[PDB]
Amino acid sequence: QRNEEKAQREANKKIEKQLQKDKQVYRATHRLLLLGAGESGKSTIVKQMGIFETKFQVDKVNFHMFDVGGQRDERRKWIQCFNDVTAIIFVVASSSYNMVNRLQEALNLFKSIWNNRWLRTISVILFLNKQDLLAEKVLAGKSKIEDYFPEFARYTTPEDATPEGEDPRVTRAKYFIRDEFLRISTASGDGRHYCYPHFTCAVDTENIRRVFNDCRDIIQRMHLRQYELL
Amino acid sequence: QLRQEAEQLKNQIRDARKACADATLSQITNNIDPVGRIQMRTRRTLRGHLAKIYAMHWGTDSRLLVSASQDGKLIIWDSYTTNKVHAIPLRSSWVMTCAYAPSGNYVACGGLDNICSIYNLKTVRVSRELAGHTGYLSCCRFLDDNQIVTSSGDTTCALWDIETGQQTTTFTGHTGDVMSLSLAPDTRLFVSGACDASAKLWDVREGMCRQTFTGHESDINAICFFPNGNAFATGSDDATCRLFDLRADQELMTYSHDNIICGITSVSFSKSGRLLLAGYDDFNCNVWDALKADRAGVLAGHDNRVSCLGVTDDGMAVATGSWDSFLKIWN
Amino acid sequence: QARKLVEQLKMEANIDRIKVSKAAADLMAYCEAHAKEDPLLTPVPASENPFR
Amino acid sequence: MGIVMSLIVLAIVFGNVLVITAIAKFERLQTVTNYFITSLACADLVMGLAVVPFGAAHILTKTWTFGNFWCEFWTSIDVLCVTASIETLCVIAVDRYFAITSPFKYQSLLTKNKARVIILMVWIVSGLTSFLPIQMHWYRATHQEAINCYAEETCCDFFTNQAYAIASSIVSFYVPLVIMVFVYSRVFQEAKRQLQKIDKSEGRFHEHKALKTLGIIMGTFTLCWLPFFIVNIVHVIQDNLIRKEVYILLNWIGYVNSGFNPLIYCRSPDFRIAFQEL
Ligand SMILES: Nc1nc2c(ncn2[C@@H]2O[C@H](COP(=O)(O)OP(=O)(O)OP(=O)(O)O)[C@@H](O)[C@H]2O)c(=O)[nH]1
Ligand SMILES: CN[C@@H]1CCc2c(ccc(O)c2O)[C@H]1O
Repeated sequence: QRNEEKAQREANKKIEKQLQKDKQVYRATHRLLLLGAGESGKSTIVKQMGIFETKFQVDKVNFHMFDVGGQRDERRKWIQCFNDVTAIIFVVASSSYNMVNRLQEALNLFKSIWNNRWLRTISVILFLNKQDLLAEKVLAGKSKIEDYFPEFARYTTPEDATPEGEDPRVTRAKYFIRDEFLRISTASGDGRHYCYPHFTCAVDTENIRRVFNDCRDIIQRMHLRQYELL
Repeated sequence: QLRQEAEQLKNQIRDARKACADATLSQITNNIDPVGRIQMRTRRTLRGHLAKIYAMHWGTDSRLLVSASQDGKLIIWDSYTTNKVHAIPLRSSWVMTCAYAPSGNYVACGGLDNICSIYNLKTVRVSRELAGHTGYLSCCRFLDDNQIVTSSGDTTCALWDIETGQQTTTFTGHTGDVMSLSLAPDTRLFVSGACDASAKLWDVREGMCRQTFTGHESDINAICFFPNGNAFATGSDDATCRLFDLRADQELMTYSHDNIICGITSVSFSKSGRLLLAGYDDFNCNVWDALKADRAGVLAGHDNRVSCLGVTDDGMAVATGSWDSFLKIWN
Repeated sequence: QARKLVEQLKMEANIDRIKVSKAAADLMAYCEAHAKEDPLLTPVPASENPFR
Repeated sequence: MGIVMSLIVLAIVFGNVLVITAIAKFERLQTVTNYFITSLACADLVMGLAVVPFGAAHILTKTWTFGNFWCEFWTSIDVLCVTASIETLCVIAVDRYFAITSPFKYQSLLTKNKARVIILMVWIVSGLTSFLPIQMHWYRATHQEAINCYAEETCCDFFTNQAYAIASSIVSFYVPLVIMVFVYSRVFQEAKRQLQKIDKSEGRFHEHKALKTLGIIMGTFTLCWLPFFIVNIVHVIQDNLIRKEVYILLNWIGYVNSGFNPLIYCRSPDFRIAFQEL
């Protein structure tokens, strides 16, 4: 009896030593959730850069990304688990406005995710994929955006914009598509979380530096808001 | 044609059970003296988990219990002396349920990887992996030392054979995701509550549905039999708990208040069945009188929402887990 | 799946039901009989309490 | 003057004990950042409990009736409490600077053991400049008034050489001041840089807060502790220029600062709900 308590306490101390060692690793890594609206080249931008998991490291910082493919449900109940991630990566094909439409469904999904009761302090990194063929089909006159989005008729290119030798038409279309998401982002945001939109193509090779910078900005803004400085 | 008879059949059942209801449960139990004020105090506090706690299960000996956390550990505690016994690292960090075998020789696990893993505690290493579900697991309970029943998010439940790793039978009939299940004391029947606000009664031996109960209006999160075995209670995210009767095929009493609007995460009964313990999203827990539908106590002290709840077989203590990576024992 | 729903509905429609007045009495009797050994219902002395 | 002096003692004692008991009782307020706040609260509570009542009694009675050893003990604990309280604000500023400027490595750099080591190092350095040079009589002045004061038992006014009045002043005030100024200027620059980005990105769809916060934080401390640590050097460099009344008044103005720290550093919503619970 007397020796049993001492022996049982010996195992507890050994276990507690390992728990402290594993806590340093847990707090030094950042968890990311990858959401796709369907198609949109989600796997292409992942390969170049049940549940599927991957790990990558940049500038001696550990990142660990999550992709869900085994739960194809219109209503997402498992979304409550990812309430402590650093950021959420949203991938949408900006060139699927004419195809039956997909852009409105993606916008509705973004609205549903943004206003969730549990994801109330999580920022979203937005990737607007498939820019080259978007520009090609905008240049081609066989399709028109106004035939699907009537609000595009009364839209003008912002003065505070940075075009890439680029046709003003494709620039106007790109900024209209981006502002469609930005309006929903700013409608309900109260400073607890923002959105970082990017224009992404197939030949891009710096998609990891963008994630690094966005995560750094997210953490810095969180600390600034916590210390009553923002 | 075929759908025409469905409307007639559904109305026949409703009128069949409408004549049975001659008096409410509350009407008969008006003359019972109230249980009074019930106050409980925390006896133990268990620390060591690095993330939120999603599941918990007591042992048959009423001394050891197991817990699961999102950081990827499966720790077995010693409630009497507050000493960790085991710590099993998990291959997948997303875990949603855990179970403890009646004989105390095995522990089950499962989550977002659609795989159920059985661990051997007296040898710790993985003993078997069960595959075949197309959705995330929600609950799992041990029928015996060689068979186990599980529920998942693909609207189906299955009974497995641990030795061969093959599904003996599959239960179908739900429309939404199945969220919980509970076994009968004799292990011959079990119930399940899904996201279509419906609960069904299944037969393990025959693999056929017996009855259906549809008194709720939102996704059901928890379920538990009465100790007698002829009734059960459910809890949804509309701030209501309801008691259903197997023999009468209808509900008997509802437990709700106007000052609460949050969801319900877990329910549990007591040794005699007179008390009903329910966890809420309001960071605390409530104690109800089963035969009167009035509050008798409040369990407060958790810093975040309570996700797990359990009562020992001998009924000496209550264990609650929450998202602040803490476990508490109440007596 | 039209036939399956009707076949299942007919299977569970023909069952024997008892009045609520008997089920409530059965639950009341069980609770009254087993309320003696309910440690959570009535506090136990600290001599026999393993958690104190 | 008894009513005003009594209220000051009550305000300092009541404020600091509430903060200390809130952190210990509640497990959600136990943070590495809160350890520095606990140390500062302990220093302020000891100051308010020990230094102020005896100084008030000395001022009102106009005589010292506790002897010659207790006066040296009182002076030593005064210097110890004053030095250890200012040096914690520097640690808090450095912690915030590390948290904001380098976010990725902040979690790894700061640990509870490191915080304990820093706190004990600060307290040791504070104690090595108050008790050691005073109990060893290395700070005593050499003239007729000072020697008569030292000989007399009921008169123990403060007299000091130039070396101690320079070194103690520097260690207590001037080294922390420039560090705080530098780190807070960098924090303000980072805040402005991050505020411009939001306007550049989503500005059309819609630095007062940071300016107000930093202004309050720096202004209260500077306005409380600068005049005394200027006249401390002045009254030694130039003789027969600073009256004793001015010295005592500025010292008490500096003492008053101990009652403002709980307001400045414990306005978080968690602290508010903790105070509501108690
Ligand atoms: N021009 C261009 N084409 C792309 C891009 N991404 C994907 N594609 C096209 O998409 C084809 C492959 O299918 P994906 O779009 O990658 O489909 P996926 O990545 O599996 O996306 P999901 O099915 O939703 O998981 C390739 O042959 C490409 O032609 C892109 O960024 N730019
Ligand atoms: C008698 N009051 C003393 C006098 C000098 C002095 C104080 C505080 C900190 C210092 O570093 C000092 O040199 C004052 O509290």
